[PDB]
Amino acid sequence: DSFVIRGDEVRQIAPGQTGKIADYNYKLPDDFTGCVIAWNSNNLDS
Amino acid sequence: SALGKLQDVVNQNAQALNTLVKQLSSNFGAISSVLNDILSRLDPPEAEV
Amino acid sequence: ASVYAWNRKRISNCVADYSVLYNSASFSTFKCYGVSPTKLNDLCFTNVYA
Repeated sequence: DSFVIRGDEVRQIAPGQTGKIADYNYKLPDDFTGCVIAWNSNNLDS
Repeated sequence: SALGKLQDVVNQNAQALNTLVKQLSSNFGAISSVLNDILSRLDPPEAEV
Repeated sequence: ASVYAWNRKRISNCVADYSVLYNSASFSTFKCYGVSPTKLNDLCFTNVYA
C-alpha cells in the first residue's frame, strides 16, 4: 500500500489505532498487519 | 433432626450452586464484572482482553 | 490556570455531545483510558470533572 501522509499522522496508521484521517480514510484492520515503513519526505512535498 | 445425611447432601448441592452463581460478581481483574458494560464502554481491541 | 493549581469544574445536568468535539481536529492528542472515544456518546455518567 502506497500513499504519502503528514508525519504527525504517521502514528495513526497502526493496527487498531484511531485518528480522523486514519479512521475516515485509511485504517489498518484490528489484527495482523505485515509491516509499516515510513520515511518522512516533507522536502518533496509542497 | 434425625435425617442428617439427606439434609447434608441437599445443603452441599445448594451451596455449590450458590457459590457458582456468586462467582459471577467477581471482576477477575477486569474493569467491571458484568459483560455488557465492558462491551458498552470499550473498543474491541481492549474489550477483548 | 497554572498546572500546580489546576482548575476543576464540575459538569452535571446536561446533554453532552462528545462526538462533535472529538470530530474537531483542533485537539492534537485525544487519549481516553478505560472508555472508548467512539462510544462516549452512548454512555451515561453521574457527573463529569473537567
